[PDB]
Amino acid sequence: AECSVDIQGNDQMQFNTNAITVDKSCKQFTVNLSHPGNLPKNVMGHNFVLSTAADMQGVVTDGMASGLDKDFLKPDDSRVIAQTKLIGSGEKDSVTFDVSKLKEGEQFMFFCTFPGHSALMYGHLTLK
Ligand SMILES: [Cu+2]
Repeated sequence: AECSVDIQGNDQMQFNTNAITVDKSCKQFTVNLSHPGNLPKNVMGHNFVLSTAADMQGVVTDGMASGLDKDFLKPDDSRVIAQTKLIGSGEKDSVTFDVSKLKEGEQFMFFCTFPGHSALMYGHLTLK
């Protein structure tokens, strides 16, 4: 766990954390998502989605439009820096992405795009 983090989305519509810190010195970064709840993907599905803070509202809105079968994410959305699959209870999914896509002057935000969830399920990711 030098260039990774483990993150859980649960039945209470929260991520375990609201802040991720990525070490400047990292080549790649991995986010390992799991769902320690009991609810299935339709009731309480979570993904881990990374964009700039300005792109977050568009990513969420177009995601909802996109529907459950597409993991509530617009296909091929260039705003998304990193994404997992949408997961339900007992599932897990990781994503690895290049630190270079963390462009030097940006503010970054992570969030779930399952409808409604981003009200609580969001945080900041900072390259440090
Ligand atoms: Cu969620």
